[PDB]
Formats: sequence, structure tokens, C-alpha cells
Amino acid sequence: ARKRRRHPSG
Amino acid sequence: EPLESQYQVGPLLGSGGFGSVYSGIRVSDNLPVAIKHVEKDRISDWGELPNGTRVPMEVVLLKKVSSGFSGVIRLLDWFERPDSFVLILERPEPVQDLFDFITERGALQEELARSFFWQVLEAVRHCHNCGVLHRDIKDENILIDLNRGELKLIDFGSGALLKDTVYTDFDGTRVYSPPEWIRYHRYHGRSAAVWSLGILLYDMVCGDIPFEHDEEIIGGQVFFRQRVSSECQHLIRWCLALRPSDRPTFEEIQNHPWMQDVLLPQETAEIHLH
Ligand SMILES: NC(=O)c1cc2c(-c3ccc(C(=O)NCc4cccc(N)c4)s3)cccc2s1
Repeated sequence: ARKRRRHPSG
Repeated sequence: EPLESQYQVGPLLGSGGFGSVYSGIRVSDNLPVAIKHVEKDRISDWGELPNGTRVPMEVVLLKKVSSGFSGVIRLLDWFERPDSFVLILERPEPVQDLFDFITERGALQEELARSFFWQVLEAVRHCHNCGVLHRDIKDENILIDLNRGELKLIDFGSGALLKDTVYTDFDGTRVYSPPEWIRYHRYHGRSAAVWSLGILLYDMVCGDIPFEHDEEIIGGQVFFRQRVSSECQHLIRWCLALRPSDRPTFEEIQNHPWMQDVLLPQETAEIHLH
């Protein structure tokens, strides 16, 4: 249900 | 000798802050490789090899950690082009990154989280023993060799030579960065690494990272969204101490009661991955 996402470096 | 003929270039695997990474085969022996391209104009951190050749810091750090066997993806070769560097890296097959693994499987069983976390600790200790600070430990930067049950660290593009003095620069992932970086733009290498490992362990046993916002990182409150043993909660809360001096050493992490009786890599593959 809850949004899991990648996170860019920088 | 030229890159063109020494490797067969396959399709893209991914791109981002790191560069552009293609599947590849070494023709001399059909070894599976990853071919990583970095544009010179995009590289901010430069170093020198023993012979004083000017190279991306990434090549300096990879060469320091790539001697012998470890939980790090090894640099097999590199080439300079007019506008870029090309890095030839190991490619396990079959492989999945730990980010995709956790997305697909959800929160990992503690036995599996213990095996994965232990292997990441051994890999990070290897880097520190070689004088290298990764500075971007996260699930996205960990490959799983699904047949061997072996984890491999990737992307040293945000890394530095390990020092005992303060760091005032950072280009890693903000949601894995410590509160002292958020608040004061200062951190020490080892204690910042331990913070990122707390974030990673929470990620493994809860199925996502604990913090998205700066206020959460500095707030010092860890809410468990999944069932997690008291010993595992204790280790996570200790790694995520707000004061860097209150965080465990790598020795204290690996001596923690939660970390005892780890599976071997092959047991991990047989029980959880096969
Ligand atoms: N970067 C690096 O230094 C390296 C990456 C690799 C890789 C891979 C690139 C991405 C991979 C992936 O599983 N996700 C694909 C994927 C999906 C979605 C987004 C992104 N960025 C990637 S596998 C394999 C072997 C050696 C290296 S060294």
C-alpha cells in the first residue's frame, strides 16, 4: 500500500 | 588491446548518478562482465594511481578493494577514452539487487536479514581495511549472487579514501545519511557508515527504510512497522543513535546477540534463494 522508491545519490 | 575487440557488449543494465552500465562478455574466456561508462565532464572527484595516472577516485577506490576475494564487485580492467572512462567489472549470474529483492519479497525473515547484514558488514570492513570509505551503503548498491548466496557491494562513485578526520563533503543517498550531516554538514567515516547500516538493517526486516524527510532523520524516533525481535530492534536503535559517539563499532555490531549463529552463504542460498 505505502510507496517504496529508489533515492538518487546527490 | 582496444576495448572494442576485447569484450562483446550486451544491453543496458541501468544508469544514474553512477553512469551507464552494460552487460558484457570477455571474449578471451566468455567471463560475464558489466561495462560501466562515466563521462569525464560528470566526474567531480579525481585521484592518482601509484604511477600518478589521473583517474576518477572511483578507479582508485575500486583498485584498493579489488585485490583478492571479497563481498565487493571487483574492477577487472579500465580504459580511458577522449571524453569518458570505461570500467570492466565482475557480473555474477544470476543476480538481483537487494532493493528489487526486498520490493519483491517484502520484509525479510530475521535469519535471512542476519546472513545478508553480516555479509555487508564483512564487505564494509574489507573496504575500511583497504583504506576505502564507500559513503553510499544502501540496498540499491548491493547485488545478490542468487546461486552462491553471496552479497557484493557496488558503486564506489561517492566514496573517499578513509581518514580519521572530519568529512565536510557528501554525494551519497540523503535518506541513508546521518543526522550530523543533515544538521551540521560534518561527519566521521566509520560512525556515518554505521548509521547507513542501521537504515539498511531496518530496510531488510521492515521492507522499507524508516526515514524519508530531514525532520525524521534528526528526530531520533524509530517506529517498527513490522514484527521485529527485541534483540534486532536494539541493534537497529543503537546503529541509529543520534550522537555518532553513541553508535556501536563494527566489532560491537558483529558481537551483538542478534548477529550470532549466522548462516554460511551456501546455506543462505539453499534455504532462502533456491
Ligand atoms: N553501478 C555500478 O557500479 C554497477 C552495477 C552493476 C550491475 C548491475 C546494474 C544494475 C543492476 C540491477 O539489478 N538493477 C537495474 C536497475 C534498475 C533500475 C534502476 C537502476 N539504476 C538499475 S545489476 C551488475 C554487475 C556489476 C555492476 S557495477
